[PDB]
Amino acid sequence: GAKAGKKVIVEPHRHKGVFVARGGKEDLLCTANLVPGESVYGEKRISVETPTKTEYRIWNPFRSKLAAGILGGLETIYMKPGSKVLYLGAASGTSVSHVADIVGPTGAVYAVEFSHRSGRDLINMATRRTNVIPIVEDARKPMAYRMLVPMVDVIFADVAQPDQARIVGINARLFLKQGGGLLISIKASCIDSTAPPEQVFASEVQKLREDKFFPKEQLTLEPYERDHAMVSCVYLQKEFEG
Amino acid sequence: IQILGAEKALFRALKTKHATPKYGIIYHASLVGQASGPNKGKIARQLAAKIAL
Amino acid sequence: PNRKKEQRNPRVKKRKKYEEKQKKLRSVKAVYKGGEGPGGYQGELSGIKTNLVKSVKL
Amino acid sequence: AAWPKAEDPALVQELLDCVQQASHYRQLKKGANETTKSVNRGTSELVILAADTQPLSIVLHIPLICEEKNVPYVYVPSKVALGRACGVSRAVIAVSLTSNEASDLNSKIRALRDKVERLA
Amino acid sequence: ELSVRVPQLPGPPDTLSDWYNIPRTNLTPELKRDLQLLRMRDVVAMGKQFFKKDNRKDFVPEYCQVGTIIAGATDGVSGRLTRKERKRTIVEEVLSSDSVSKYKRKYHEIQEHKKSGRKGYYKKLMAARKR
Amino acid sequence: KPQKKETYMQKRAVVVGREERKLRDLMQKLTTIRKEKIAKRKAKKEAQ
Amino acid sequence: PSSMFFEHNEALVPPYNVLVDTNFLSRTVGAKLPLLESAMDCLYASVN
Amino acid sequence: MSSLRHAIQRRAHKERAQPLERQRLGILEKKKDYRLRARDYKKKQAVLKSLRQKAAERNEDEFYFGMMSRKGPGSALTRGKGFTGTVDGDRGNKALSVETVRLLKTQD
Repeated sequence: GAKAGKKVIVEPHRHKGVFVARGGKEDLLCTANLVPGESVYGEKRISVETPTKTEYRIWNPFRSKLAAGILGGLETIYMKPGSKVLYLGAASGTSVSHVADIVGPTGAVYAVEFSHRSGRDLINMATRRTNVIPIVEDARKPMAYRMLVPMVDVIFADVAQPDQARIVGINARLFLKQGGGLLISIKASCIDSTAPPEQVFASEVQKLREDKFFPKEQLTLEPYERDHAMVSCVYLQKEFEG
Repeated sequence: IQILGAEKALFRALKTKHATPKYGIIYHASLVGQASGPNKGKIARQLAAKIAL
Repeated sequence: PNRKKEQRNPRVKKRKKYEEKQKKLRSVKAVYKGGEGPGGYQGELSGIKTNLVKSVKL
Repeated sequence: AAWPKAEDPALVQELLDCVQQASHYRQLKKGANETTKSVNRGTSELVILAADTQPLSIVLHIPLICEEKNVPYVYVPSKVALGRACGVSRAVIAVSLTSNEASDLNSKIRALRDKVERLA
Repeated sequence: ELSVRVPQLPGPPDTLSDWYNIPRTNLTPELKRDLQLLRMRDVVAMGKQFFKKDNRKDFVPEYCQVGTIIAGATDGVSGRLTRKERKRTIVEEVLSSDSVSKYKRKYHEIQEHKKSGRKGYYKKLMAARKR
Repeated sequence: KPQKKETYMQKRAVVVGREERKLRDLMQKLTTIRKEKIAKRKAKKEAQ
Repeated sequence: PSSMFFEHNEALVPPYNVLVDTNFLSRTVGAKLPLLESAMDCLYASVN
Repeated sequence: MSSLRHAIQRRAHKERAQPLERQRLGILEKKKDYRLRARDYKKKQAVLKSLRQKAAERNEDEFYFGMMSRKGPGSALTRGKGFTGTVDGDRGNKALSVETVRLLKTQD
């Protein structure tokens, strides 16, 4: 496989903040480590001694739906370095560390988790990274963290709820800028377990359009997860920033 | 004495017909640190000769 | 005319036609075919291409 | 400690009947380490955890990985009943029953995880 | 409090500001061998593993950085190269691997097919006529 | 015209070692197999 | 798209989603023909 | 048609070889090898006919500015025994000054 000690080279991706480290027989995806010299969940990481403090961390697509979508080929992921990201469904903070490593020190990641022990893991990794704040609250009630979340630019939504579109609709009505980017990860077996997945995805896209989003891209991230889709949409506009 | 300590770059350059290093341990002395430009290498030569004496 | 051992049995022909049309399907779309293996994540084992956008533009 | 606890009125026995059906269909992993490995390999569709366990920290460690991977989990109140339903001749405290692309058990799986998602 | 300033008045960017300052490629001959190997990595795994056909006119990117996989804490018995296999470049790892005899066999088959009828063949025909 | 005398820049060339010659030979063999494979793929695509 | 096996759409299972055009709608009112009842009698399945 | 023919209608006709008493002369050229030979000769004669037209319709007073940075093809008299009609090109070498050769010889 991609064994420890192999030499890889690290080139930039098409997206900002993400890199692709290619070498030998396996090309993998990575992000620049915010706190160098320590892994979060025991991942392989990439050390380069520049002509020390520079380390990159490998982004598992089977573990994180954002890296699955990036390897699927989204047109954009909306999170440049220095952009505020509201993460909904921040279960234990595994992919939230990579989103925080994307947005860098001058950005901010507001990671909302509901369960408490996942909240403990999230508060540990947000003790390590000083740009992710942890919010242990229910994402169905965004009146709880309206003191904490300012108007963010991107929303990531990886909640597996049947009322997912309403949750994202009220969270984006409260905390998203005009023309706000978001990526929602739809799991068809949790939305509607009886209906076919393409019909489930079209119904969820129509519900987002009723909840005032304008959808611009959609990919079924198929070689990494079954019956999952990632829908990219812009809030209250057609272009992303302005 | 000019290139004590820079021996890896020295013998790499001598075996591959590159240009040898100008100084070794002598670079972190006081008197070669005041110069700037090519006068650094000139003062490294002169200082190494006076160190040998 | 001379015909094939595959053509003398109508089930075995429809078995081999399905095996090769399920094979032609993997060369167009992407099948799931199991997630990460027991060994873990050995990298994206066949390339990563950066300038390729494979999303249905709504 | 076990907040998605299953209640009495014909949900525990629906769970254990689906468990026995999947154990006949050979689509079921038994014991805490096998449930953990199945959830971490992502093939799991639902996971049943006993609540009568001597100290409960085992079936407390499994819900963290289940919440991280977002699969449903539910507590049945008897490990002896869970082992009898699986067909083990030992008490089983954790049961994870996986996904396959073609079965008729998956309808029971889907209705069961809809009831479990309503329970949470 | 308030001092006399130091007057410091006397193209393409060196480090990418948006990608956390990847330095520009110091195009050494070893990095050039590594980049040729990366564009020929389909040939290296001889048909056992095919790759995405990315074929630009220049294989050398503008910004690279040669790094090393450190460690996955979950796997450390077989997902770890030993001391006699941690080599310096990527081409040294390819040469230390197996199937170098397989590359030589395929090269000699190509060499026979390309020496098939070119000029030693015509020298032999001319000698057989002159004899 | 192919030069017949040996120039000074050819006389002063460093004799390269053994490991660098092994890497050179490996790179030669890989580039030839790549060129033959590319020509075969292009011939098949032109036939189709 | 997913659920497409070589020009066979596996996404369409009942209840069938049917888009209606103006020509079809004008002619199904002109032919004295009830819209949802005749669509259900054509497909033998629940349409929306 | 194509279904109105048997397999013995479809069966290939083999090619004879050179006789064994005459195999030293090379291969027996058939229509395919003859087509290759004729294609190569017609191509070479087309290039040579275009070169003869270009050498015939040549202005004797033409002046390009590469003529001040190239050596001409000359004649057999001016060049000598080493006269091909090809304009000689540069191999990349250059006459090297004394300071740089002092540097190179100190390195050697």
